[PDB]
Amino acid sequence: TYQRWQFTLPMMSTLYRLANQLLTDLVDDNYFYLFDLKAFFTSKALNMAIPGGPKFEPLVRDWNEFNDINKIIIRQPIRTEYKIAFPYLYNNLPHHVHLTWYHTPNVVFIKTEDPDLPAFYFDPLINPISHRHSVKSQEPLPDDDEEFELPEFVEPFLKDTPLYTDNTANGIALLWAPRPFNLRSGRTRRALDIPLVKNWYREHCPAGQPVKVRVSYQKLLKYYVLNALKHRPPKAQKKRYLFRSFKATKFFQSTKLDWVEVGLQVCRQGY
Amino acid sequence: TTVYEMDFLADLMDNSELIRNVTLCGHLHHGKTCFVDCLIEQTHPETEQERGVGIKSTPVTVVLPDTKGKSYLFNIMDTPGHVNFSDEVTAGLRISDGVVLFIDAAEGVMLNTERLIKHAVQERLAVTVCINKIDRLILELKLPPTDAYYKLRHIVDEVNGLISMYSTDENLILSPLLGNVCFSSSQYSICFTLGSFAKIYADTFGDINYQEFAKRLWGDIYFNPKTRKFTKKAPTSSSQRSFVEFILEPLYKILAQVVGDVDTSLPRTLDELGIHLTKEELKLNIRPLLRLVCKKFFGEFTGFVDMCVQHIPSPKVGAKPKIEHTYTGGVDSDLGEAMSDCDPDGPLMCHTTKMYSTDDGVQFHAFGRVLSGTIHAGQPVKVLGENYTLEDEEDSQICTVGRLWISVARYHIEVNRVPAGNWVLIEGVDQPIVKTATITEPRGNEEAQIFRPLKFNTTSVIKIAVEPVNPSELPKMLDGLRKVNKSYPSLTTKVEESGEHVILGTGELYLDCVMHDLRKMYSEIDIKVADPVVTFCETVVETSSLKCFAETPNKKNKITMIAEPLEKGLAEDIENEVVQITWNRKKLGEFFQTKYDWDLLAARSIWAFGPDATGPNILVDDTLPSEVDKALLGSVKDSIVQGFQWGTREGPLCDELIRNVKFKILDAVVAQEPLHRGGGQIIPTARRVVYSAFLMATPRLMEPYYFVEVQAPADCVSAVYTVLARRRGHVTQDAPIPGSPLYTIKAFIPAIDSFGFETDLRTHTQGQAFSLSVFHHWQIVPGDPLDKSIVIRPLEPQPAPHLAREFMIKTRRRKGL
Amino acid sequence: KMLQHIDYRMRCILQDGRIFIGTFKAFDKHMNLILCDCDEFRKIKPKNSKQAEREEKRVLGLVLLRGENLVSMTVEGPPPKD
Amino acid sequence: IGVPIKVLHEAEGHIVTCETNTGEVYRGKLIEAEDNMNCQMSNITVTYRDGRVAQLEQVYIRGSKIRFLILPDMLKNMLKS
Amino acid sequence: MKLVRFLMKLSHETVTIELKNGTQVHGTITGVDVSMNTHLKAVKMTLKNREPVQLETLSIRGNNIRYFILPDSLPLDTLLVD
RNA sequence: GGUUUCUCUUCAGAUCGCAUAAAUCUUUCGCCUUUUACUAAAGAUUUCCGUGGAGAGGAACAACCCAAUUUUUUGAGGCCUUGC
Ligand SMILES: Nc1nc2c(ncn2[C@@H]2O[C@H](COP(=O)(O)OP(=O)(O)OP(=O)(O)O)[C@@H](O)[C@H]2O)c(=O)[nH]1
Ligand SMILES: [Mg+2]
Repeated sequence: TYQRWQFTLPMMSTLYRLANQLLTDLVDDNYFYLFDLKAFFTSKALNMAIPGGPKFEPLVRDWNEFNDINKIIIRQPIRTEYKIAFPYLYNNLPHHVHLTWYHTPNVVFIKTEDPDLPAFYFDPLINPISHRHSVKSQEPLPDDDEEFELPEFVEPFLKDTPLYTDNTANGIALLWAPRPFNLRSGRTRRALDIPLVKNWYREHCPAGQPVKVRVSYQKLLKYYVLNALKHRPPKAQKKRYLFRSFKATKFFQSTKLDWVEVGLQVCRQGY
Repeated sequence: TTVYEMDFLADLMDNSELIRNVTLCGHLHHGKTCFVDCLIEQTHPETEQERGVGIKSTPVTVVLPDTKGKSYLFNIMDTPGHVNFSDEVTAGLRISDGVVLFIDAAEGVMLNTERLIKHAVQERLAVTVCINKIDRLILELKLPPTDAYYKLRHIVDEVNGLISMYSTDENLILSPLLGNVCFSSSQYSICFTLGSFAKIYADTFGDINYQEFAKRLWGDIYFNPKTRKFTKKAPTSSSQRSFVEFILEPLYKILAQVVGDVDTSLPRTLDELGIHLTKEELKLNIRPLLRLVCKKFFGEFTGFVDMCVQHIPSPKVGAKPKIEHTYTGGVDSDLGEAMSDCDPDGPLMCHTTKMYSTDDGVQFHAFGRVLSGTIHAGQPVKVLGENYTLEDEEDSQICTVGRLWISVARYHIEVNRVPAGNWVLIEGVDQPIVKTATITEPRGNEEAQIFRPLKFNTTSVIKIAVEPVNPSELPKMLDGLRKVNKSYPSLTTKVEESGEHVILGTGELYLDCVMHDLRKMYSEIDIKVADPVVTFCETVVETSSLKCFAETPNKKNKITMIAEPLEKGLAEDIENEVVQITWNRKKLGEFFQTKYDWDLLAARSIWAFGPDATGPNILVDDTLPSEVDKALLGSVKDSIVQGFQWGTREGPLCDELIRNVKFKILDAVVAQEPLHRGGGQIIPTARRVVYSAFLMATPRLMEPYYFVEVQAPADCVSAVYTVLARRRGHVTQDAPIPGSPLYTIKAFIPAIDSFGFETDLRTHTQGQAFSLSVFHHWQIVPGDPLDKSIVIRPLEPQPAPHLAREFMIKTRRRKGL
Repeated sequence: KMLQHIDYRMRCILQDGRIFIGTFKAFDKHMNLILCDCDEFRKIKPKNSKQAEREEKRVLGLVLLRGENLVSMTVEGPPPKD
Repeated sequence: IGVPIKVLHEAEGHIVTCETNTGEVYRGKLIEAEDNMNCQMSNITVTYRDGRVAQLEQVYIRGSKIRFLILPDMLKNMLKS
Repeated sequence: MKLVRFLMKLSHETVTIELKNGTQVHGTITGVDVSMNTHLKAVKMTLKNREPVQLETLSIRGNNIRYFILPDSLPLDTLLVD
C-alpha cells in the first residue's frame, strides 16, 4: 500500500544532502515576519501592501477632530508596516484583522564545513566567551578532614559510551531541517501534492531581480494566501468509488501495461 | 456558543508550610512557557494564541512533589516577558514571595532579565534562577561540553553582578552549589539541579552520598580516578571539570545518540542508562523521542521544586517581609501583627492586585493573596479602594461573595473557603474596585488600612486619543474604557478639556492589544483613534532674571518666588525616595548638605517636593529677617504648598508635569492675622506665582527617550545604525554576544521618533534583527518652546532647532488653546 | 515524607506496644529516630478519657530509638518554637 | 553514615541509659559506641524487669539487642538537618 | 518483578492493611517508598482489641506490614506493566 | 494472547491535508455591441482529490546489585495463673 515510511538517521541525512538545491536555508521563523500569511490577511483587509508582497481587491470601500493637522506632532510618519504590525492601534475601523506579532527566537545554526571537525566544536562564527566579573564569593564549603567516603562502585552514568559518534552531528542537524527531513517515519503522499518550489516564492525581499520576475513572486503569494483563506473543510463527505464499481462489473478487465502503451491507447480511443 | 484530590488540594492549602509562591521570568523566548507546558504534561497526561506573545499573566496552582516524595502546593505566576508588559509582572511580584528567573542559555542575560532582577530585589523577594534551553548549546550552537560550561558560568557571573548592584547585603549569591540554580530544557523535559542530578547517580548506583557528591560538582573541581576523591585540580593532564565529566558530557552523549543515531546504537545506550522503551516509542520522530527519553531519565521535574522549597521563605515567613512594604500602618499595635502570624483568624485580610476577566460578561473575578484569616462564600466583605484612608468612609463599598475559586491554568475550581497564604479568585467584588484594592471584614468592627497601591518599573508615555464614531454611542465606549482600566494595570485614562478621551500606554504592542480588547470585547462600537504621541514634561534651564510677585485676590498678601534648575542627581534621587521627605529636617538637611553641598540654611528652608510625595520639584523658603515671622508664615505655608503641588501637576506651557525645578521664595508679605482672606485667596495666587517665576526665567520642553536593545547578526549591524540615524536615535554600545553568533546593540531614541521603529528595523534586516524598547530617560527637546519668530508649516515635519515650538503649539491646540 | 514531620511532636509506636511521644528531630536509613523532650506512655493514648488521660507516664528526655523496634508514627502536635 | 549515629558518638564520655530487647536497664558512662550501635560502658547500675538493682564495673552490649538509649540533654543544642 | 514498585504506584488509593502485630489500618495512600514504608491520610486504625482511632496521618515501617487489601476496582493488569 | 496486509459496515473536520482544485447562488466592480464564455474581491453553500476514528471478517508471520548473624522480607505463634 506504500504508506508510512520509516528510515534511519543516516538515510535522512543522505536524502537531505541530495535535496539541497531545492531547499530553504532558514532555520527560524523570523524571516517571514510581515511576509507570512497573517500579515497578508491583515494587508488584504486593510487594502495595504507590504512592499514586496501581494496586492488585492479592496475588501469593501465625513470630517473628524483627531485628524486635524495643527494638533498633530510628526517626528516619524506612520508607515504601513506599523499598521500591519499593530492593527488595532494604528488603524481605525479594523475588521477581519489577524494579529501578527510573535517572537520566533533567532535561530543560530552552524553549518559544518568539513568532515574532520567533531560535531561539537566552537566554530569561529560563535563569539568567544571570556567570563569576566566580580569576586566569586564564599559558600559553606565543607572542608574535608571530617569523615566520610564513598563505598565504591557507582560511577558517572554513561562511562563506556562515548560522548559523540560519527553520526552525532548529522543526527543533530536532522533537528533543524525543513519538514520532510526531520522525521524517521511518515506517511506516503501523492506526487501531486508535493510542490517542490513553494519556499522559493515565499522568499522575503530579493532585489537584483528583473521586474518581470518580481511580479511573478507577488502573484504566487496571492495564490498562496487565497488558498489559505479559502480553505473550507470538505463540509460533507461521501466515499463513493468509480473504478471499484467499474472493476467489479464484467465489462471491464484489468491488467498491467507500459504507461507509454496506455497513453497511445488513450489517444487512439479519444480520436 | 477533579473529584478525588481537590480534597487533597484543600488539605495542602490548609497547612501553610507545604505551599510556596514562585515566579518564572527571563528574557523573551528563553523557554519559560515550554518548561511549564512540559511540566503540566507530566503532571496531567489528561490574542496570545494568534500572536504567540505573552501579554496577560496567568496564575496556576499545582501540587508537586520534591526529591524526597513530600508534596507541596505551589502558586505560580506566569508573567509576560515582553518589556512593554512589565506591569503585570509587578502585579505578580506584589502577590508572591519569591521569583524564579530563567535566562535562555544561548541568549545570555537580556534587557528584561536585568530590569526584573533589579525590581524583584527591590521588592525584597527571594531570587532563584532557572537556566533554560540548555539544549541550544548542544543541538544548535554545537559547542564542546567544556565551552558550554564556560558559557553557563558566564551567565551565573552576569546575574551575580546584577544582583550585587542592587542589594546592600550579599546574603544571596547564586551558585548551583548553594541550590539557587536549575539547568533545564523545558522543551525536552530535562530539568535538574546539581544536587538532584547526583540523586540520579546514587539511585542507579550504590550507596554514594547524595549531598556530598553534589556539592563537589560545580566549579573548577576536578576528579582523579586514582584518588576516588574529588580534588582542587592536581591533574595537569587535562580532565574536564567535574560538572562536565559527570553531567554535561553524559547529557551530550544521551542527546547525540538520540538525534544522531536512534537506530544504530541508541538501544544499547538506553540499556546502559537503564531506560526501557517499547517498539512504538522507538519509532518516534526525533524531537519527541528526545523528550521521551529525557522524561524517563531525568525524573518528574524535581529541581524547580527543591529550589523553591529551600530558598523561597513561604507565607509563614510571608507577612513580616510582606507586611512592611505593602501595609500603610506598617504594623505596630494591632493589624500588622495580625497579618504577620498568618493563621486563619480574626479580621481576615486580602490584597487584590489583578482583575481577571470573564469574556462573556461585563463582570470579572478579582484575584489576590489572602494575607490573614480566610474567605468564605457569601460572607459580606468591605472593599477598600486605593484612595480610601482611615477616615474616608465614602470610597469603601461593600458587597458579598458569589463564588470562590482556585485557579489552575485556565480552569476554575469552585471551593467553599480559602485560607491565608493562598491565592484566590473572588466573584462579586468587581464593580466597586478599580485596579488595586484590599478586601476586609465587612461591616464588622476592627478598622483597616490599605496596602500601598502598585508601583511599576516603567513610566507610561504613549498617548492615544479615542472617540466613538457616533456620538450617541459615547457612553458604551466609556463603559468599555472603564473595563480596560480594570484589565490592565498601568493603563491610564483621562478626559481632557476638549472632551478628548485619552489612553496612556507603555508602547505600541501594548496599546494595540488595549485597542483590540476595547473594540472586540468590551464595546462593539466603531472607534476612531488618533495618531500616537508622547507626553512631554516642562522644565527650566536657568535661574530667573526677575521674580513676579502676586498680590492675593484679596489685596493683602504678596509672594516673591524665583525658579531654577536642580542638578540632575537631585531630582533623580528625590523620586527614588532615597532622599524622601519623611525624615526630620535634621536628617533631610544632612542628606542634601552631605551629597550636594547644599547650604545648611537652605536645607532648613525645605518645605515640600511638589507634585507627588516623591516628585521632581522642590519648594524652599529663604528670607531670614522677614522669615522670622514664622507663625504667620506657618499659617499660610501649607496653602502655598497645595498651590505649588497643583501648579506643578498642571503646566504653564503644555499643561504638563513640571520636572526638575526648584522653586525658591524670597519675600513673604502676609496680612496680620490673614483670616479666611489668606486661607482661600493664597492657593490660586500661589499657582500664578509658580507660573510667573517659571515662564519669566526660562522654560524648555522634555521629551521622553527609550532605551533600545537590538539583537542581530554581524551583517546587519550597519542597518541598525542607519535606522537609528533616520529617527534621531544615537547608539550607545555595540558588542558581540559571548558564545553565540549575534551582536547586541544598545541605543537610545526619542519617544516620538520611536513609532514604527521596531517594524522598520525588522523589515530592513529581513527579520533578523529584533528590537526591544523601554522608556528610560527624559531629556530636553532641542529648541526654544517660546519663540514667535518661528513659522511652522502645517504638515511638513520641522527641523530639530524648533521642534520645541512645533510640539508646544500643536499640543496646546489639541486642548489648552 | 519523613522530612515534613521533622521538628514536629510525634507519637511513635513500638513493637512491644509502648507509646513514645517526643519532638522528631532526626532519622536515617534504618528509621533510627531522635526524639527530644520525650515521654513514654503505656496504658493509653488519651482521647480525653473523662477519668484521666495519663497513667504510667514517664519522663525520658532526649531519646534515640532504634528503627528495628519502631512500628508507626503519627503527628501529635506542632513544633515547640524554642 | 546516619545522623543519629553521629549524635550517639557525640555522647561518648557521657552518662547514658540503655534498655535492651529484654527490658534490662543499664545506666552508666558510655566509653565507646560503634557504628552498628555496639556499646561499651562502665560503672553501671542495672535495673531488671522485676525492679531489682545491681552494680557492674564494665559492660558491652550488642547494637542489635538494644531497644533504645537515653542521652544527656547537653547534646540537644545537628539542627541543620 | 520488584513488586514494591507496584505498591509505589498506589498513591491516592484507599486500602486496608493488616499488620504483623494484628493491627488493621484503613486509609488513603500518600506514599510507599522502596522499603515498603507506607504513608497514609484520613486513617481509621484499629489495633487488635480496641475500637478504632482516627488519624489525619499515619506512617508505617514497611517490615511491619502483613498484607494490603486493595480496591476491588483496581486494574492490576495496567499496574503490572513497567 | 502478539505482529503484518485484504474486505465490509459505521462515525467525524473549529484552525488542516505543514497541500489546494472545480461548481451553485447572492452582491458590487471590469470587459461590453446580444447569450454564453468571462474580469476580481466579499458572503453563503456544495462536489472532488486525500485523511482520521470505531467495529467486524478473512489472510500471512512469530508462537502455545540491595531476603544469610547489628535494623526493611520476621524466632514467631500459642496457652495459663495472679491483682480492684
Ligand atoms: N532549540 C531550542 N528551542 C527551544 C527550546 N525550548 C523552547 N524553544 C523555543 O523557543 C521559544 C520559546 O518558547 P516559549 O516558551 O514560548 O518562550 P517564552 O518563555 O514563552 O517567552 P515569552 O514570549 O516571553 O513568554 C519557542 O518558540 C520554542 O520553540 C529548547 O529547549 N531548545
Ligand atoms: Mg511565555
